[PDB]
Parts: sequence; structure tokens; C-alpha cells
Amino acid sequence: PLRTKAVEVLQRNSRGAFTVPAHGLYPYQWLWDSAFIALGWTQVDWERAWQELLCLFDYGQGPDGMLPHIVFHEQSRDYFAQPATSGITQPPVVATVVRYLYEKDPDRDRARERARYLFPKLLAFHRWLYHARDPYRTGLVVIVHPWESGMDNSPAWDKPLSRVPVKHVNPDYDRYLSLLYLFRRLEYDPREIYRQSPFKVVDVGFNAILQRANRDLYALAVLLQEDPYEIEEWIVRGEVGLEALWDREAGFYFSWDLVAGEPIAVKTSAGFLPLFAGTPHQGRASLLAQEAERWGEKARYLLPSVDPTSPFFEPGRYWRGPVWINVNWMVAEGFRDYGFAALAARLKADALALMEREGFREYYDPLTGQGRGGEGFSWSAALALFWTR
Repeated sequence: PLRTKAVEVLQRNSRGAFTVPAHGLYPYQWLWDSAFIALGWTQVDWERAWQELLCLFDYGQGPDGMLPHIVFHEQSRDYFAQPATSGITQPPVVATVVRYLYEKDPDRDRARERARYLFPKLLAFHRWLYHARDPYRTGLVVIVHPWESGMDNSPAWDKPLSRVPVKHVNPDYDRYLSLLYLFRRLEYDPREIYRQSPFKVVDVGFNAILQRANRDLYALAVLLQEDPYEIEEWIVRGEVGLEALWDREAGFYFSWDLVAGEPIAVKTSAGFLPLFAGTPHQGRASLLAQEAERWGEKARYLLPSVDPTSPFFEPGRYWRGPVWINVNWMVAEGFRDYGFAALAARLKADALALMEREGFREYYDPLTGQGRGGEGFSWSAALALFWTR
């Protein structure tokens, strides 16, 4: 059965206080993955759920507040000296997860201590994001590397990647490396990099996840009687920003290319995420529902990472068509919030169906349902568990 196997995947991937994204990988912890995985652990051990995140912050956060998309522990970690880490970040879904753990932990004493310990660290991460990636206080942050979107080869990044002057067991990169070399040359000065990076994009997914996190960080601040001053500012500006990404003519949310100074006219699953942030009004959400329905007419399993009718659509190629469980989850949550129960139910049904038939894989072919990528993929198992709690 799904749940028992899911728990087996997590234990197997467990390395003390953190969980590796998939089987066969080195003992490295990932920011985005660990957040989703924590939700999974709530169905097994709450202390272990909390430890996943404590480990991420304690061993991965620097004095500037940034949370690296990867912490190179190179070893197992005991429950709550400094390992190496990446120099970039990834989707900040963590605050949304921490709010859940805090509100649902049966042990109230533990919840208060863990939430109070993590709050300032969460504040620091959000602060870094805006100070470093939104210096002009627009309300929107930019990613300087396609990897930061957590959707590596999304077709939306194609053009942007083009201008760049030159995790998986199963065996572009030239340009991904160039950016890192540039960041190195600039000795990672936030001010300089934001100004010089040849790749600067306002990712709709990254920002929607961040706006939802801001909203949840605020709730956490009030419940713990912390000062919400800074969070309030991010929320108000963020509300204006995310909604600006809506393209009336195309009837969809697009990411923006600030280098070119234009919207990236490519419809991907990330464009549905503002539903998760809760910014659109009902009319806009229904246009999104209609679009998701359109996609369902060309794919068997719901929510391909890219419009099935898009010329960039490829059924089994990472983020260029395949179905992802974490995205199905966030989008379903959002549709439910706007009253599209049936659409939300379909997303969950397809997600559970895929994992039941193929097991816990990284992504799935939307036309055949074939599993792809890593095996025993952690947040597919974690979300299977959290999904059916």
C-alpha cells in the first residue's frame, strides 16, 4: 500500500536528521525537497519532521540569511562543524511548511519552542531574498540561475539561457557553469551579481511560492506575537507584483525576462501557482481552471509541466512536459481554495494513481503514465503521505 511504502522510502533515504531527495544519491540535503519531505514525516514522527528543517537551517544558513539550494553534509546528522553549501537558492516553500508543523504538532510545548527557534531564521531568509533579489523594492524577486526555479530545464528559460556567454543517478550545462563562474568572479556580491548576471528572471513559480510563504510567515508572527513589520511590507508589495505577471491576452501568468525586459510567453505549470499564493480574483482563477481543463484534453494525467500543445512539449523530458507530484499538490491546493473542488480532486486522483501504478518517481509521462527520473523520490512519497493524511 502507498503509505507504508512511502514511509519505507523516507526511512531508506533518511540520514539522521535530513533526507536525501532520492535513492542512490550522496548524503546532501536540498532546501526545496526537505520542506516537502518534512510534511511527509508528520505522518511518521513529528520530532523527525521538525529535525528535517532544523538541520536545513542550522547547517545551511549563513550570516546573510540565504538558504542554499543544497547543503553538502557528506554525512548523517544527529538531532539538534559547518558543511559546504551551494551559492544559490531555490523555491522558499519552507515558511508554509513550518506554519503547518507549528499549528498541527500535538505537542504544544515542542511546537512553540521549534517555531520560536525557526521564526527569526525564516525572517532572515525572506529578508535576504528581497534585499538581494529585489533591491528596487518592486515586490518581485529575480532568480539569477535557472536552477533556482527548481524547474531546471523549463522551456520558459530557453531564450534567457541563450544570452548567457559560455541529484540524479542516471547519467546548457556549459551555460549553467558559466553563470556560476561569473558569480565566483564577482565573489558572490549580491549587489554586483544582480547588476551583472546575464540571466535575470522574475519566475512566476518562485514568486508565487514566496508570496504564499510571506502570508504564512505573517500568520506565524501574529500567533507567536513577533513583530510582523517587515513581512507586512513584502505581502503588500508582493500582491501587486504577482498579479502584474498576468497576461490578459494569453489568459495566463508568465515569468518575466528582465534582461530582455519582456514577458516570457511560455505557458508552464508554474503559471498556475499564484492560485497557491491566493492573489487572483475568482474570474482569473476560473480562466486558469478552463486552461487546466484544456490541457486535460490532450494529456491523460493532469498537469503536464508545459502546455501539451506547446511546441516545446516533450512527454518524458524533466520539466518540459512530465507531471510532477509537488506541483500537482500545490496547484490542487490552490484550485480548492478558489472553489474548484472537482479540478482539485482530479489533480489528486491522477497523482495518487501514478504513484500507485509506478511507485514514487521524480516525474511521470502525462500521456502513458510511465514513471521517470530518480527512484524512491522523497517528496513524491512524502506528499503521498501528507496528501492522504
